[PDB]
Amino acid sequence: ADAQSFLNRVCGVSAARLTPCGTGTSTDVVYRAFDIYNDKVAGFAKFLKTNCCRFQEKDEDDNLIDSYFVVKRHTFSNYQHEETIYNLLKDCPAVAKHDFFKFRIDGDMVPHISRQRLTKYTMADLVYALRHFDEGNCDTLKEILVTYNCCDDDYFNKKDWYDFVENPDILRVYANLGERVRQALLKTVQFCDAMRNAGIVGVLTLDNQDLNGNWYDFGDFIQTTPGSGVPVVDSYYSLLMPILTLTRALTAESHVDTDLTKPYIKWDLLKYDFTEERLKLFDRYFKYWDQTYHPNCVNCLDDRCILHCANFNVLFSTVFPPTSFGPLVRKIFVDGVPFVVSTGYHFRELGVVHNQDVNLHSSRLSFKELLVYAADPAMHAASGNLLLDKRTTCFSVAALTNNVAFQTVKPGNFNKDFYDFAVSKGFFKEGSSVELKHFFFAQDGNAAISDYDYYRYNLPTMCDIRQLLFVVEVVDKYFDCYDGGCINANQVIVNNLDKSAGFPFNKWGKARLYYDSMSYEDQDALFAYTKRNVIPTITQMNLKYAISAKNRARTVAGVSICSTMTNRQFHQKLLKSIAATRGATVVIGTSKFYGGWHNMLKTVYSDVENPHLMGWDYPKCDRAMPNMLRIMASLVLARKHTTCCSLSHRFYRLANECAQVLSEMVMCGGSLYVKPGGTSSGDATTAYANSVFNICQAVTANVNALLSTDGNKIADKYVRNLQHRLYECLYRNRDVDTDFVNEFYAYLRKHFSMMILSDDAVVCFNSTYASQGLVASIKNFKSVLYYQNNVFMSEAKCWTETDLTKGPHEFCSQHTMLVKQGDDYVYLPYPDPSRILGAGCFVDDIVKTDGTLMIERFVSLAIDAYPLTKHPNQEYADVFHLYLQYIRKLHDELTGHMLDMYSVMLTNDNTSRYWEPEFYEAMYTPHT
Amino acid sequence: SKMSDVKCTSVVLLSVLQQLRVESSSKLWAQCVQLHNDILLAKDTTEAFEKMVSLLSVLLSMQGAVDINKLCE
Amino acid sequence: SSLPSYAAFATAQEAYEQAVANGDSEVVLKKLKKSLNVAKSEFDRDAAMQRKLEKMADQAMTQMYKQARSEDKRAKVTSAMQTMLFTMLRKLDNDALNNIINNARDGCVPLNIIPLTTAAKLMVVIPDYNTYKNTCDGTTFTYASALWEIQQVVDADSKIVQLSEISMDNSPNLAWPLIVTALRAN
Amino acid sequence: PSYAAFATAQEAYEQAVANGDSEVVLKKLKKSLNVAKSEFDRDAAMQRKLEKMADQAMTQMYKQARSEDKRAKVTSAMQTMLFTMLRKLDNDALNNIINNARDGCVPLNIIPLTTAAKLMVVIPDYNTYKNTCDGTTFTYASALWEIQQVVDADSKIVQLSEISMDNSPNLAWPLIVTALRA
RNA sequence: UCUCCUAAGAAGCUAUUAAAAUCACAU
RNA sequence: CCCAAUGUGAUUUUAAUAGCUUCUUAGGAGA
Ligand SMILES: [Mg+2]
Ligand SMILES: [Zn+2]
Ligand SMILES: [Zn+2]
Repeated sequence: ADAQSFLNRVCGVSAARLTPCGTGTSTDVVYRAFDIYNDKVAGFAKFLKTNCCRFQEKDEDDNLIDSYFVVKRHTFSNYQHEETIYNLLKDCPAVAKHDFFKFRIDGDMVPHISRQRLTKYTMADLVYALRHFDEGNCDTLKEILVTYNCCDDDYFNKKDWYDFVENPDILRVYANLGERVRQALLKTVQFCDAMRNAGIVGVLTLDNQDLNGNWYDFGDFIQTTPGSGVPVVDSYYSLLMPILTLTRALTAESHVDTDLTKPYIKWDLLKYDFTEERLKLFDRYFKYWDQTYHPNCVNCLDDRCILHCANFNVLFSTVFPPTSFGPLVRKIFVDGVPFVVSTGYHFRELGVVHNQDVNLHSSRLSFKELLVYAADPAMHAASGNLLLDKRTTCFSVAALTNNVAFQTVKPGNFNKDFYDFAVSKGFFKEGSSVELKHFFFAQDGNAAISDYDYYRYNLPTMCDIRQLLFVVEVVDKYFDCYDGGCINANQVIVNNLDKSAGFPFNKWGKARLYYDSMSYEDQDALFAYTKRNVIPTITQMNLKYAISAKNRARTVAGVSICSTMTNRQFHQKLLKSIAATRGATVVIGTSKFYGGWHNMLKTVYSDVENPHLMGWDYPKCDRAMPNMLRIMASLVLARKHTTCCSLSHRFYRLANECAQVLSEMVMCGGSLYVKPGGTSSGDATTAYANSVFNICQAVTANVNALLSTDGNKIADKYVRNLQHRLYECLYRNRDVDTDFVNEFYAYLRKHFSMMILSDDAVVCFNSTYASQGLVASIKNFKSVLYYQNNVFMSEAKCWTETDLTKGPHEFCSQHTMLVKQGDDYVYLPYPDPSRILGAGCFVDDIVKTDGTLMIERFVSLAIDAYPLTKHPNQEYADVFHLYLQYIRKLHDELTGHMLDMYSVMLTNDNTSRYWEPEFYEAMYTPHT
Repeated sequence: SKMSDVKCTSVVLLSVLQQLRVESSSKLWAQCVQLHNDILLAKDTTEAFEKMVSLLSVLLSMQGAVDINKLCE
Repeated sequence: SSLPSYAAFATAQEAYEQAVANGDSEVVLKKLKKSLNVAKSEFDRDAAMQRKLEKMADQAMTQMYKQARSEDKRAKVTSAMQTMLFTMLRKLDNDALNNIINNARDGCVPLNIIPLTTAAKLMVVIPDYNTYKNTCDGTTFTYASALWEIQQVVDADSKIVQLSEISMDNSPNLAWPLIVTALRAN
Repeated sequence: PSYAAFATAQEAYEQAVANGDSEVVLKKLKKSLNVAKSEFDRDAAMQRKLEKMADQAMTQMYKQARSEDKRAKVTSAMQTMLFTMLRKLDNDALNNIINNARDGCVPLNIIPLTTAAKLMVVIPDYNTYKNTCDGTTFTYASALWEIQQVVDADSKIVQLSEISMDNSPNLAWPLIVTALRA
């Protein structure tokens, strides 16, 4: 009975046709995402909501629609306050319509409010569903995509319908949410204008706005003088930021009158300086953000201002035309003849930069100026032909020759005498546990450009900046161990000078020629020029010819000598300090021999309580890495330069690393293309920058794990306080809190103990905390890679171990075993048997197929095979004894052929130690 | 051992085709590479011996490239 | 030892052992030990020259072996690979690989890559009626341990030949070698 | 002169050893021989040291001489390249875009679009050929282009009559089309 | 005079360190 | 033809250092 008179009052004055969403007079109960900060709790988590009874409209032909009336009950003082604040914002088009009334329940009067025509879900549900992704629990994301016509309900019956790599059509489905997000950004700026001109003060959060962009919940706000209101917006814009590029929200800013039904803007072809458009875009959408934005990063105050301003530039640089970015060139005179040379750069992140040492007239060029003008792409691209290459989606600049080059890869040579020997010892039998799986795979002429097209996985990614600016200060605590700074050309060490100098310099010699031809005062004067000027450079892509388990091609980046020569002199003092340290998180430089593997594993186990082990994978890692995380890695390495470089010298160093190894021109098949982002593996800092990125993604997972936990369920009063402080430092302090960056680093280093080497990691972690959600786990790595790396990480490529007496399942492609050695037990590494057998059977040169020329090639493979002798599978333990019996055969045949050829034997019989175990056992015992 | 002997014979057979300058026909090398790379990834010998009959038929179709009556001794 | 100083060294230590065994005065033992010490030092100097000459010859002998035998591996590479392939194809002993190799000795060579899918096209040269008699049966051709159905036959002048024309008695009238076009049957 | 003193002292001792002479004078002769031999060993050790250092000096001078020869050889190669590329720039088309700009400065990517006389199109399949190059003239980069040649992936010349839906399985894709600015 | 020793010169052996070259392995 | 960055092991050669051994010269002490 009584539900009907209540339902008719909830309809009220409005034209509506409501059906109840639950029981007639009691509240509904729903599970929803909230941005919360309070005396008791803080975080961004799912909570139960219990206050509200809900009704839904039918249309005027008896069918249900996406429009809900939400009704809730109050204390009378709170009802008076929310009515008082509503009557000030009442005129604003960004505010949801409210009705305030008194009605009877259980025989007594209660004050109610009704909110009209809300969507089922809020902006916080969209932001939580995409930032905390899991493919077995997608029901809110599926219901949002179907409700707003992004796809049919049949779309989710595909295999891998979400994998950015296996189903790139998902980017079209997410881009259909784009203008629904852009209209919510515009209504936020209208609501902030209304709060200011009404004199209202209050924090605004994603859960108080619906998916039509209308605002409600004015009960938290307070009054001030009518000219002087203040909306507070740090958590709102920062949690939303990564959704703005994923849904391509500003895609409408590229049309006449920003109307998707009108044509594109035809930009002036010669224009490169978009500074006034960047400032006009910031005031449309981010008007109340309250921190200074610099369109060009040459004006920034420190590294934290560079990361703040570069994060807005990755969003706005999607509106402007692709031909606008890259080197800026000018016409100059050498002995009266006109050159065309680079005199600046326009970056997607850093804005416009101009060179300080431009001279318009010169009489002669020194050796240093001939290197700068021969490295610069300006003369090569201006004299080459136009190119329209339909084999790729990457932007193609020019063809340097009249013919296209197609490069093949050939098969490996077969060492038949070793295979005939192995088969005589009973290897390669049918049903054997050891078999050939590693081969040399041939490639046709399409392979070089087919592998280059994978740079298509690099997509412009905007970060949560309030999170990234805390993570960069905890990531830097892993690098307090080391010294660093600049050095003179007298002090630089080069590992091998008989290696390529890159394009065009490989026409005239290997790296030895350029180090011999320039004196140390030509070398130091090239380095000191880069602290004032940007040198853009060309990079070759080269195919590898080497043994593998997989049939797809591999390429490496041949960076130019002007880049490598000046990057060694900036970074090498730090990189030599990382490789000399022992017992730290980054294990670059530690050997596996002489007890070094056992010393590494007992260092991660540390003082961890309830320990498990895990390890993970990064899909498409070098291709998919965001420009914002590769910039951050270079700023963290550059923090050592406080004594020897000014702020201006450290900016022009950063612009040179961007212009040479991040966004750059790639020489592939004899033609120039623009690389969109990601690591160029062959960059002088390759393994060390990957280790900073690997720590950053592992620190990010632990922030997201602790802040998305329900803070009322945490039993330990220390971790409730840690979670509260973490939210304040992340989203409400605007400067670094050194005592908390030390407290979070000390918590993390006890409960989540890492070992890291480029793109490979192991972690030993407290399983009782990880299963409560107080530290990261493999489910928290799926979610971070989905919104921050644009790849789906399948749990089938991860691993975990429960018993530490078995060690990690893999690190550096090697397995671990616990074995007795002397009076006590130690961990030894062992390879895959198929790997060591494949390297004996197949070789990359014909002369390697005579064993009498190559006996020490088999000694080296036996040093890696030795730990197999201690394995419980006898078919693995036989692989070492095969190599020792072959080394004996080869020395008997060498001795026979030498005596047949010269009638005289060798006096050096000392080869006799290489076919006995004592030489190989000594490689794995401590005390050297 | 016939699965290992087929995979090793495929490495020698493409090495004979590469020395006869089959790379000088883009249309034909792209088929020999696919037959080779499939025989190495195979797990049934009946698939591998069918792909070996197609791959060897390239060498036998090149009349005068090998003195087959002298190689059969 | 061939070293001449060895002889001296040996006779010097023999005289030193003789003097102490005879119980001679210690000043005589010192004089004999001193002549032994120089004879030993000259024997060790001759042995140091032997140690350097033996290494110098063995290094040059090792480098000449590596130099000459690397060149032999690199020059014969085409003849070695073809001899290796046609040795390995015997050990597999597969009936389809044997059948195409035995046909290619006689000149019964394919013009295409041999296809694997059903109803795919194959073309093969037939040298003479002696090969046709073994290979063909009515509407069918047998090759690579598979049955093929003939869809046309063509002579050396590119004229079509009907299957009723190819018989031993009529065979000298045809322009050999023929091309047979056939289709995979299963 | 230390060798001459050593040799004459050897003969002066040896003539007394021959007849036996007397230890009184044989000890004096032995001391003269060993003193002269010690000074001869000092001079002979320093001479042998200086003969080892003479090779180190001359080989370092040959390393310096070859390093200047190679610096000179690469410097004229870098000049020969730069002063060859400078001849390919058609200054009539290049001056028109550089004079129109605000600061005398332009993006690099628009130079080949707006100044290049010649285009190459690389095409993976017949559907892409029909979309980009059908007939004998086509428009790209807001300009008109006329086809001068087509070649296949083997660098064999292809005639425009051979490129059809029926014949497309017989060609070696990708095709490269070369065109001149109209 | 002999013996011992302290220093220097020369020869013989050994250990260790440094550099170069080559082969092998990992990210 | 092209052939990256970073780290590790093995092998060979050369140089240096330290110690040991022998001879010689010089001085001192002792008997
Ligand atoms: Mg791993
Ligand atoms: Zn700034
Ligand atoms: Zn510095």
